[PDB]
Amino acid sequence: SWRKGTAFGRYINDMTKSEYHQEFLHKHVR
Amino acid sequence: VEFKKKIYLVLKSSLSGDEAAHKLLKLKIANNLKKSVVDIIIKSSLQESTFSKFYSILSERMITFHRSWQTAYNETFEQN
Amino acid sequence: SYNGIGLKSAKGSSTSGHVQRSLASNNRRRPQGSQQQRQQRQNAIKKASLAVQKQIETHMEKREIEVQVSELRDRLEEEETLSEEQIDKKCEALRAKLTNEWQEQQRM
Amino acid sequence: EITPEEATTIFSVMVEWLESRSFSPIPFPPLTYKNDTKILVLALEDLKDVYASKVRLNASEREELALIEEAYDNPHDTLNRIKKYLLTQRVFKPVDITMMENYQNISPVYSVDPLEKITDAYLDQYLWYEADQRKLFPNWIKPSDSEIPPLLVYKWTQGINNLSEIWDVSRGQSAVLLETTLGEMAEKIDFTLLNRLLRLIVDPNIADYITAKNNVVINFKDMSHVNKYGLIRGLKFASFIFQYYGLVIDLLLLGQERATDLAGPANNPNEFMQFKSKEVEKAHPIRLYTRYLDRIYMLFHFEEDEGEELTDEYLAENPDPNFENSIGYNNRKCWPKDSRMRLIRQDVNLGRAVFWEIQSRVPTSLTSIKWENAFVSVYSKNNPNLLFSMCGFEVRILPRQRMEEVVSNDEGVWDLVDERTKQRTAKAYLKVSEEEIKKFDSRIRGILMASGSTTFTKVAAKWNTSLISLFTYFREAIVATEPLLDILVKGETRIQNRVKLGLNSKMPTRFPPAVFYTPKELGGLGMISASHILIPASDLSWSKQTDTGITHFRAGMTHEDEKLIPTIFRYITTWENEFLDSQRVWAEYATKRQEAIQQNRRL
Amino acid sequence: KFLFQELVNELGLDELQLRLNSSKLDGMFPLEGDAEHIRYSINFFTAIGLGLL
RNA sequence: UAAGUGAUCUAGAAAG
Repeated sequence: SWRKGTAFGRYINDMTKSEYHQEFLHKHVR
Repeated sequence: VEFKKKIYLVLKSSLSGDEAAHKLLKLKIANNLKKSVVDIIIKSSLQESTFSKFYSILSERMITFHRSWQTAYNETFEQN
Repeated sequence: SYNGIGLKSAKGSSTSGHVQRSLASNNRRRPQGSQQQRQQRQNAIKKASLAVQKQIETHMEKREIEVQVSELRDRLEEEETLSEEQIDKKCEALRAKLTNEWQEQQRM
Repeated sequence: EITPEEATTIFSVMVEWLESRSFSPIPFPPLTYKNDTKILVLALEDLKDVYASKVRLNASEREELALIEEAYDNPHDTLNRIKKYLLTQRVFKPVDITMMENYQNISPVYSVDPLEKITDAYLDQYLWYEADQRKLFPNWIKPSDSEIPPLLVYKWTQGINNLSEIWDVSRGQSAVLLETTLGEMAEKIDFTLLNRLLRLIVDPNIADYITAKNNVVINFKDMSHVNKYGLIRGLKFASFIFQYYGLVIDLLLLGQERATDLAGPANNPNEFMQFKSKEVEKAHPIRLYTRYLDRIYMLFHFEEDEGEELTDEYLAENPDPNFENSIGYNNRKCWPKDSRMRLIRQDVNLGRAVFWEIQSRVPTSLTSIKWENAFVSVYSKNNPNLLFSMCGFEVRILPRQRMEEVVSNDEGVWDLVDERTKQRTAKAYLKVSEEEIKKFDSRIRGILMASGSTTFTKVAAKWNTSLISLFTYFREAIVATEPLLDILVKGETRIQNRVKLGLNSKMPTRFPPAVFYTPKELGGLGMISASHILIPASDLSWSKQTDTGITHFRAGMTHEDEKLIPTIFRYITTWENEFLDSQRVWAEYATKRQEAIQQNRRL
Repeated sequence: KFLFQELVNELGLDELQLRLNSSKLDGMFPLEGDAEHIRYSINFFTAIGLGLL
């Protein structure tokens, strides 16, 4: 009942595009 | 006078009350001045803006330690 | 380090790395003995407070009879009763006399 | 990233919200105001705050100062200019940036060109005055409340305690506290959507301006780009925008109804975490909520049935044969094993399930609510402690009824009080968060470096500042954290070696604590010891499992001829004392104000 | 008054009463009337939130 | 049936 009332009720060889890299940047900027 | 100062310093130099208590116990103070020590502690407590858990914990520790200190705390209470 | 309790080592720490035992440790060593009256009071506050028994009784009773039987066996096997009839007869006697007595018990 | 349907939904939500509030929008500011001048004076003051300390100034800085001065000279004219700019100017000077180096995480520093900066300031101030006046931001939003972060934390704790029968574990009552960070909350705000959203709350011109300001060219060191998508934190007003966007997220989380309850009725709104009734408070699972600055704090108080439902839906949705999901769980690693959240198959499942539900609730295109950046604590039959971080604390709340033996409440513990009975119903042990410790350490490092040129007095002054910040911010909570103690000793000794290194001495006998801790009046340095403390060093292998009573004291910052230098921690009123005290004195003030009224006098 | 307040805040009201009941408490809680003397103690304890007076 | 034994890093020269 309570869960209804929401708005939404139910590898790459680029060091600048690595999942590790973006994640790292996210970590170390704020 | 200087004894009092020493006691005060011991209190201050601790972080939490437990440390202070430990330091005071290390002092090896005889049964004579235990009451005096307690009085000093109380006065120090008074000097502050508000009641601190610190002092309470210290009091607890000392009390626990030896019957003499329990007596001292009691008699201090009486004096108060 | 010492007893699972010293600093890993004095290098790093940027200090003596001297390791006193506290003297509040004696308080933490005996707080149950010091504050025994705290629990004591509590304990005092709550300090006032058939089938199996019957079964046990039954066992004792039947058991007693069986002891009689055993005794009969002893008397027979030891003192002149090589035959089986003697044993069986003895058992029968025990049953009759025993269960008679126990019938009396029941009646009472 | 936003699906247009999603955007539409968001719009519908926000519209619904303001509809429910009768929230009259903020106008474009005319010449009408009695406050206008006052408002201006605030912004200028704020700006001046940057420049009062640093006497040597850059060219840009100089220009800014000049502008400020002129503004003081010509207030009305300045105001007029600002108004004109707001009406017209939708292309600005590009924003230079740099990175200030907190040695964990380098932080971007946006530097707006002074002329626009004044505009940003004034606009910001005006917006806040209007918003708060009009009751835009509901109580539940944390950072802006006019209450101190430790104070905020304390209030939160109080709220938690004062929930009606919250600590019961009898009738399968199960609490869950959900800390999570709205990842990149500002960093993926689309200007289109943002613009439209703002056009709800303020006069469209202002919205247009703000949207146009976020769209700047970000010069850094010879490389530029048009900031096409993503709010810039480093504008003056940007905070307001972020907060407003935060409201959206909050609404999405709570829905219209629960949010409405938390706010209260529009005419007579709730105080921070109060409720019009008990019934209303009890109606929903989501008993409390607060978004301190892109980090929501949803407190759920489930029943056994509800919990079962949640576990069911989740577990069915996301199955696992073994316990399994206990690994990859965001526990509080600072606390000890039997202190932090125990890993019960049930409770953990509930927690994870709850998190999943919350994630489902917010759309992914709007923000990243990744489990990895989310701590979920649980309170239950099998979990007696209840954990969280807030404003860089770590707080282990433990109710008195669940404690085996209530010892002499230690230091660095907040005894929380139940509002009805006025008894100390629950304790809240306090550590300092690892993150905050790291930040502190970074600060120390910063101080240390760029000090070959710097003189001893200046160094010590900086260090003093750092230390006083660290304490006066979280005072009481230093007692607990041994790592912080270590840092303090280590850091302090490093500072001392900066002096001692400076004299190429670096030696114990010839720097007795006279030279350091004696004040600047007497040829000393004024260094403030948080050092000569005895560091409580309990059995490291046991301590990891359970909290010990402190048994063995290590010698922290030692010296030959040991004169017992007093710490700083003893001379700062620990927060709990400060807050009880505050309550007393403010009560007294209130009473005397009434007396004054009755007597008809100036108090 | 302050002391009592502290106690109540710590222990609890009913609990406190129980505790004191266990103890003697001559000056605080006299039972033998002493001619409008309990009035005084009673009065003072009405100043703070206390029962049983 | 009611105290205090004990763990104590450094450490100064050159050139920059």
